[PDB]
Amino acid sequence: ARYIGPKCKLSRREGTDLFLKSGARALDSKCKAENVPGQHGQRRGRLSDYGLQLREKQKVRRIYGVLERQFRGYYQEASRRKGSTGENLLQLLECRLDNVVYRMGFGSTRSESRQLVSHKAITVNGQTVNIPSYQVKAGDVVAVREKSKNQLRIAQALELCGQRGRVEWVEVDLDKKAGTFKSAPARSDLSADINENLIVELYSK
Amino acid sequence: LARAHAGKLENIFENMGQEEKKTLNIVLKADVRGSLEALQGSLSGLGNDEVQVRVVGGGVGGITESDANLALASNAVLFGFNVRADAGARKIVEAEGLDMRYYNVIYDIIED
Amino acid sequence: VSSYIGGEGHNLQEHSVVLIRGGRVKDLPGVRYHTVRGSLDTSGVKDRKQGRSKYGAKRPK
Amino acid sequence: ANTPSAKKRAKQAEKRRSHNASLRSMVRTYIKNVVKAIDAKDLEKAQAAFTAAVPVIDRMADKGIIHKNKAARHKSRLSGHIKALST
Amino acid sequence: MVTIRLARGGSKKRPFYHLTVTNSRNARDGRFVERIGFFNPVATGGEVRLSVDQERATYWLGQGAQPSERVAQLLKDAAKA
Amino acid sequence: TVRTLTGRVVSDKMDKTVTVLIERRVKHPIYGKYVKRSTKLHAHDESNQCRIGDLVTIRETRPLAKTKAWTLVDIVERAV
RNA sequence: GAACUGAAGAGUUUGAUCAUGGCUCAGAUUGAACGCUGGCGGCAGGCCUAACACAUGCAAGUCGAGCGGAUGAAGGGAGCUUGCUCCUGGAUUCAGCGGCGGACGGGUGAGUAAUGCCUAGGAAUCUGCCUGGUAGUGGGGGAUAACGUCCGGAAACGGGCGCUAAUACCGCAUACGUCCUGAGGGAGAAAGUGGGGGAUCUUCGGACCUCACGCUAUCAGAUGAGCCUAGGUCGGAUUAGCUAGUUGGUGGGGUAAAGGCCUACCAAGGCGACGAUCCGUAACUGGUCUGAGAGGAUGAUCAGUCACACUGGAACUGAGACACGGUCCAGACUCCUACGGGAGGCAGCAGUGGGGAAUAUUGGACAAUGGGCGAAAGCCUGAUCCAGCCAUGCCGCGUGUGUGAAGAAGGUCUUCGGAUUGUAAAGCACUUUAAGUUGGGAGGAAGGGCAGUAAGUUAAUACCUUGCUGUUUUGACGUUACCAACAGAAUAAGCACCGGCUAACUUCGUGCCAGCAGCCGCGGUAAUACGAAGGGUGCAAGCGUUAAUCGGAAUUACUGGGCGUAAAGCGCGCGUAGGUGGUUCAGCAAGUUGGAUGUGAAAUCCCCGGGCUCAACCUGGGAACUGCAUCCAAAACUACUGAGCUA
Ligand SMILES: [Mg+2]
Ligand SMILES: [Mg+2]
Ligand SMILES: [Mg+2]
Ligand SMILES: [Mg+2]
Ligand SMILES: [Mg+2]
Ligand SMILES: [Mg+2]
Ligand SMILES: [Mg+2]
Ligand SMILES: [Mg+2]
Ligand SMILES: [Mg+2]
Ligand SMILES: [Mg+2]
Ligand SMILES: [Mg+2]
Ligand SMILES: [Mg+2]
Ligand SMILES: [Mg+2]
Ligand SMILES: [Mg+2]
Ligand SMILES: [Mg+2]
Ligand SMILES: [Mg+2]
Ligand SMILES: [Mg+2]
Ligand SMILES: [Mg+2]
Ligand SMILES: [Mg+2]
Ligand SMILES: [Mg+2]
Ligand SMILES: [Mg+2]
Ligand SMILES: [Mg+2]
Ligand SMILES: [Mg+2]
Ligand SMILES: [Mg+2]
Ligand SMILES: [Mg+2]
Ligand SMILES: [Mg+2]
Ligand SMILES: [Mg+2]
Ligand SMILES: [Mg+2]
Ligand SMILES: [Mg+2]
Ligand SMILES: [Mg+2]
Ligand SMILES: [Mg+2]
Ligand SMILES: [Mg+2]
Ligand SMILES: [Mg+2]
Ligand SMILES: [Mg+2]
Ligand SMILES: [Mg+2]
Ligand SMILES: [Mg+2]
Ligand SMILES: [Mg+2]
Ligand SMILES: [Mg+2]
Ligand SMILES: [Mg+2]
Ligand SMILES: [Mg+2]
Ligand SMILES: [Mg+2]
Ligand SMILES: [Mg+2]
Ligand SMILES: [Mg+2]
Ligand SMILES: [Mg+2]
Ligand SMILES: [Mg+2]
Ligand SMILES: [Mg+2]
Ligand SMILES: [Mg+2]
Ligand SMILES: [Mg+2]
Ligand SMILES: [Mg+2]
Ligand SMILES: [Mg+2]
Ligand SMILES: [Mg+2]
Ligand SMILES: [Mg+2]
Ligand SMILES: [Mg+2]
Ligand SMILES: [Mg+2]
Ligand SMILES: [Mg+2]
Ligand SMILES: [Mg+2]
Ligand SMILES: [Mg+2]
Ligand SMILES: [Mg+2]
Ligand SMILES: [Mg+2]
Ligand SMILES: [Mg+2]
Ligand SMILES: [Mg+2]
Ligand SMILES: [Mg+2]
Ligand SMILES: [Mg+2]
Ligand SMILES: [Mg+2]
Ligand SMILES: [Mg+2]
Ligand SMILES: [Mg+2]
Ligand SMILES: [Mg+2]
Ligand SMILES: [Mg+2]
Ligand SMILES: [Mg+2]
Ligand SMILES: [Mg+2]
Ligand SMILES: [Mg+2]
Ligand SMILES: [Mg+2]
Ligand SMILES: [Mg+2]
Ligand SMILES: [Mg+2]
Ligand SMILES: [Mg+2]
Ligand SMILES: [Mg+2]
Ligand SMILES: [Mg+2]
Ligand SMILES: [Mg+2]
Ligand SMILES: [Mg+2]
Ligand SMILES: [Mg+2]
Ligand SMILES: [Mg+2]
Ligand SMILES: [Mg+2]
Ligand SMILES: [Mg+2]
Ligand SMILES: [Mg+2]
Ligand SMILES: [Mg+2]
Ligand SMILES: [Mg+2]
Ligand SMILES: [Mg+2]
Ligand SMILES: [Mg+2]
Ligand SMILES: [Mg+2]
Ligand SMILES: [Mg+2]
Ligand SMILES: [Mg+2]
Ligand SMILES: [Mg+2]
Ligand SMILES: [Mg+2]
Ligand SMILES: [Mg+2]
Ligand SMILES: [Mg+2]
Ligand SMILES: [Mg+2]
Ligand SMILES: [Mg+2]
Ligand SMILES: [Mg+2]
Ligand SMILES: [Mg+2]
Ligand SMILES: [Mg+2]
Ligand SMILES: [Mg+2]
Ligand SMILES: [Mg+2]
Ligand SMILES: [Mg+2]
Ligand SMILES: [Mg+2]
Ligand SMILES: [Mg+2]
Ligand SMILES: [Mg+2]
Ligand SMILES: [Mg+2]
Ligand SMILES: [Mg+2]
Ligand SMILES: [Mg+2]
Ligand SMILES: [Mg+2]
Repeated sequence: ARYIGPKCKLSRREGTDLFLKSGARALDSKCKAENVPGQHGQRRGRLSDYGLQLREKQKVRRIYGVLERQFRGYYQEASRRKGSTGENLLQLLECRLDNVVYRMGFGSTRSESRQLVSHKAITVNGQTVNIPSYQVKAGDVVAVREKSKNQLRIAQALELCGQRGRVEWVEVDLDKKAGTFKSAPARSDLSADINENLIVELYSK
Repeated sequence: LARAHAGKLENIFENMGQEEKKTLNIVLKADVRGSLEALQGSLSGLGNDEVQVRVVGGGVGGITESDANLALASNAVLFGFNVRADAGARKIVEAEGLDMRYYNVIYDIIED
Repeated sequence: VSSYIGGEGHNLQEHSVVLIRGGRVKDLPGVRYHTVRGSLDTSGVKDRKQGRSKYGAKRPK
Repeated sequence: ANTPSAKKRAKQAEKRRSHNASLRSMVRTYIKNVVKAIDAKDLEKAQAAFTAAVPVIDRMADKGIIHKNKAARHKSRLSGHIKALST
Repeated sequence: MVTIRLARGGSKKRPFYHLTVTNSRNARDGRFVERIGFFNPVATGGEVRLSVDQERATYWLGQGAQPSERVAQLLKDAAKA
Repeated sequence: TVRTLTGRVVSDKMDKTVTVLIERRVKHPIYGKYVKRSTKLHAHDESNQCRIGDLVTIRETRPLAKTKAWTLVDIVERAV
């Protein structure tokens, strides 16, 4: 399945940016993002350790739009690997095909990139892949189907990716709308406020 | 279930209005669906103002263990119209004091 | 055995075929089982709209 | 039996049983003659019976009625008994 | 007798085969004495179509093992390559 | 070559056969303490030269009677 | 270079505290069931209960190149005349004898506590078909099925009377091996078919040569099986004695083979607190699930072994059976009957009734892999490969995307200002995954038939075997996987919870009622705990409840607990089996340690990879399987042996 519905409620509940709109105008002037959603928005209501762990895990899940069972799978495979499962989890989550397409800049949001992937418009190594979970390997050359390169959405999102901060680990050729995924980003490159140790503590229980 | 509830309501109201009745409980097993309804219709007006007959369980086919122990539970007379009992039903009937009878004409059932 | 009937109303009478499940009622001494609503002859509660899966109630629609 | 091949097999089995019983009895009586001659101390009769009985034992062992180790054991034991008796 | 045949693994519509030496009166996927290779009908990519251990095959042939028709064809196919 | 066992004679009242007791130490599977187990074997002694208490050695052969499949090879210690 | 790296606590006894101690909760798992809800696909799974009873179909046949026989086309034609008759031959099919197969493959877990299973070994055995060798396959005889006749029967079919073949059966000769015997010697086999042919003799029916198949004797090898030993394998002592073919010996019998396996004598032995006997329960293992591990629980699916085939016995045939769709005897239970008389065994695949909370189609094909027969085409195959049904499980994907503030209308709350539902909706603009329609379209396929060619085969360009060439021919699944085009946002969200444990709060009804509840506990007029409504929180084609196992439980404590007062030192001695042992030398190598070799099935779990667009799934190699057994070496400690010493 997939979460469909209001997307500014999640930002208000988590209390942070949690990029879910196109980012065109702003985030503050659409949802007054300083109250928790619902009737009792003004109450502060500090929360326990379990609440903090749950909020962190839910925040990560709500940013990539992954449900609970697939998150369990990702966590299990990350723990099975070597080298600090906490950062292996983000290493794994950054290699998803929809996330890669979003980073390359062919989609306004994660959901838009997911629909680009699902609707048979993205080819990974020169053949169509429509699974928004395909782990992109380093060196793969993602592209767009020639019959769909003149869609207004990709061109519109190209400049938005132009001004959002350089990722500096993928490359893109704009004329042919074709890019290369050099390598999965290091833990430093990602936002150093997602404290994954809370996730590890929550699941190891 | 709705019909059972409504019939229970009507029976409770009638019993409250009149008094009490003595019920003869019957388990009835026939061979064909057509005979069962005729037997049930004939066994409706046979009662009186103090004693009535109630079919606690019907069915089509031979007499089994389930209806035998249902008759045991309800203290009911077991009737088989053109049907027989298998080994389990026979065992249950012989072990206890259940009385079960065979008929091929409905008027024998009416007289009994 | 003895079973407990949940919900506000019920239609059980003599010789009613019922299904029972586990679960002890703390207040009643000797009651160790629960009657499943809406399975064989219990029909479940009516006019119930919150959590109406433990009481065998269809979706109001 | 239901399949015709089973009926045919049963008929053949009865035929071969009737055939085999006579041969088994032949071997048994030829051995019994030697044994009862030995029990009676009739030496010359014992050699006569042994020489009369060895060929039929070997023949019927070859035909498959009895196994060859059985025939070898019978021959060896009878020869040993006769040799001990002669002395 | 002792025969060399194919034991089917794989999955639905995607067969995989094990070259197996068995007593003839066993289930297709039951007891065996030795496996001496495999054969992949689909193969594709980096997979190999079939592989055979020559020494074991020759040893079992010299002991009187009787290959099946498909195995008889595959053995000389492997020898040719 | 051939594997043997060594034990002590505990009964010789049968004819041309003897009973020999063999001791062994086994580690307890869970508690880890070594405990003594024993075996009582019947060995074939053709010439009746064994007495109670004799330390003897035996080897395994084909069965010679029911519950008798061992025969002794040497007497290494004689009862006082 | 990897094969692992891993361990949380909380609530509840009191006015409060610390401890002890039980109860309960948070996790992971099912062959699950039930309630509410329900779009698709891939891969698996699906009577755990009555080893209860079974209607109807199918699940084991094949060989005419072993043998008689009867059905005998096409034709050569002839005759009369266009219809028929007949001679000649003869291509097909098989009721019967005969050879193989039916002991496999498939099902179930009743019995079994040891004649089973697991680990490691050994010696006294057999083994059809297969491979390699060696010696052969000579010559005769008597029967019999089928087939004609008579009788009997409701029929099934039975009985009596004559004739005929074989690779059916039985004598005789011969023996590289084989049997026994002592060297001396004696004993024991076979079967012939099909395709060609130069020469020789003939009735070119044939003999004869060759090839292929087959048959006999024996050795070796593989495969399978039988037998033996040691260790291990659930609970109970409120089960302490058990055993007379019983334990050993001799003579004999018997078996493929050792053996009280059997028998006649001789002796009085054998087993047991290291648990015999008895009672209850139960197929075992690889494995599975939990756990940081040590452990605990457990033997669905898959693989190995065992046992069973309505109940109790028994043997025959056979290389192999005490025989799952075979025989005989007895029993219980159904059924047919013309009343005299016979038949039956779904724990094979579908299916029915019944029992149950509960578990599916009277489907397709032998196309692929195997199995039986055949020489070869080929025939059979409910094995198998595939389809049908069921959210039963695991995995994946959809139910749209962006913009959008009059912060619309409505609902809800309010301090009546407003807040919230909420960019959520509407509006505006995009896209068509999956499903729908249409057109293309692999891979699972190796082979078989025919003709020619080249080698070898002999004695021979023949037949035959093999290479190659050319032509033809094969798919249940299947409207395959997949690819492309078309219209449109259209076809597709629910369940539980919100007092603490535990993430999520306010109103309105009701008033110790109705009710809730895993544990504390709520409800008697402002209930965040009952029932609704708004809001929110978790999951999501699922969500909850019930049942069950392990964890948390260090709460049976080996790792890893205790006994003055919380449970817990026998009233006190003596002493048997057992456990443990002051201090020196010397030896031995059972324990101990190190090494080598064999084994520890495959699958599964773990690591590195390879394929299906990903994953589940499949698959290559490795690691592991912590065990057992045999050899070699060491001598500190324990054990054993000899000699000491005095704490
Ligand atoms: Mg899912
Ligand atoms: Mg409960
Ligand atoms: Mg036959
Ligand atoms: Mg012979
Ligand atoms: Mg099998
Ligand atoms: Mg099996
Ligand atoms: Mg024995
Ligand atoms: Mg406590
Ligand atoms: Mg208190
Ligand atoms: Mg329930
Ligand atoms: Mg339901
Ligand atoms: Mg429902
Ligand atoms: Mg069963
Ligand atoms: Mg049943
Ligand atoms: Mg058939
Ligand atoms: Mg032939
Ligand atoms: Mg025939
Ligand atoms: Mg058998
Ligand atoms: Mg059998
Ligand atoms: Mg078998
Ligand atoms: Mg099965
Ligand atoms: Mg069983
Ligand atoms: Mg069972
Ligand atoms: Mg017992
Ligand atoms: Mg055995
Ligand atoms: Mg074993
Ligand atoms: Mg013959
Ligand atoms: Mg002769
Ligand atoms: Mg002859
Ligand atoms: Mg066997
Ligand atoms: Mg044993
Ligand atoms: Mg015991
Ligand atoms: Mg005696
Ligand atoms: Mg003896
Ligand atoms: Mg003897
Ligand atoms: Mg004896
Ligand atoms: Mg005992
Ligand atoms: Mg049992
Ligand atoms: Mg633990
Ligand atoms: Mg474990
Ligand atoms: Mg584990
Ligand atoms: Mg067990
Ligand atoms: Mg099974
Ligand atoms: Mg097996
Ligand atoms: Mg075994
Ligand atoms: Mg087996
Ligand atoms: Mg065995
Ligand atoms: Mg068996
Ligand atoms: Mg059966
Ligand atoms: Mg049955
Ligand atoms: Mg029987
Ligand atoms: Mg018999
Ligand atoms: Mg007989
Ligand atoms: Mg025999
Ligand atoms: Mg058997
Ligand atoms: Mg059989
Ligand atoms: Mg049987
Ligand atoms: Mg069997
Ligand atoms: Mg059967
Ligand atoms: Mg019989
Ligand atoms: Mg009888
Ligand atoms: Mg009977
Ligand atoms: Mg049956
Ligand atoms: Mg069945
Ligand atoms: Mg069964
Ligand atoms: Mg049923
Ligand atoms: Mg039922
Ligand atoms: Mg069901
Ligand atoms: Mg089934
Ligand atoms: Mg086939
Ligand atoms: Mg034919
Ligand atoms: Mg069929
Ligand atoms: Mg499905
Ligand atoms: Mg359900
Ligand atoms: Mg299911
Ligand atoms: Mg308003
Ligand atoms: Mg489509
Ligand atoms: Mg093809
Ligand atoms: Mg099409
Ligand atoms: Mg809270
Ligand atoms: Mg509630
Ligand atoms: Mg109130
Ligand atoms: Mg609550
Ligand atoms: Mg409430
Ligand atoms: Mg529920
Ligand atoms: Mg539960
Ligand atoms: Mg439980
Ligand atoms: Mg539970
Ligand atoms: Mg514990
Ligand atoms: Mg517990
Ligand atoms: Mg602990
Ligand atoms: Mg301790
Ligand atoms: Mg304690
Ligand atoms: Mg103490
Ligand atoms: Mg006290
Ligand atoms: Mg004391
Ligand atoms: Mg004291
Ligand atoms: Mg005392
Ligand atoms: Mg005492
Ligand atoms: Mg005392
Ligand atoms: Mg006292
Ligand atoms: Mg003392
Ligand atoms: Mg002592
Ligand atoms: Mg000492
Ligand atoms: Mg000592
Ligand atoms: Mg010393
Ligand atoms: Mg060692
Ligand atoms: Mg293994
Ligand atoms: Mg891959
Ligand atoms: Mg030394």
